[PDB]
Amino acid sequence: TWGVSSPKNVQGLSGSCLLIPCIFSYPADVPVSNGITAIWYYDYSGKRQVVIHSGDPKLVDKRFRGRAELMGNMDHKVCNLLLKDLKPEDSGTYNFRFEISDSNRWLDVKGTTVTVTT
Repeated sequence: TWGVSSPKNVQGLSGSCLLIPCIFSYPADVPVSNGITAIWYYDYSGKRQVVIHSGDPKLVDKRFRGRAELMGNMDHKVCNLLLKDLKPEDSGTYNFRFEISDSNRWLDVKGTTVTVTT
């Protein structure tokens, strides 16, 4: 079935790095050929900057370029997000989204709340 699962909360020591575990699933009858596009958003209902973008990393917002990384493997439906050099300002909500076909795309409504302390 369709869905994205990741912890409701994750802590992180400023300056260091944190890992947001994440997995996703979609129907088994959905065809796959051009792969699955992986995307991580930050503050979707606000600034909504692109944190990670498998299809075009050039699309990642300037603030996140170089400080994010997708540790997950798409063929295993793993979307583990790695945040390096954490910053207090990076505190907020991260929502994962993946794509396959024009209508077979999906953005997780839940999201993960990252808190970065000092």
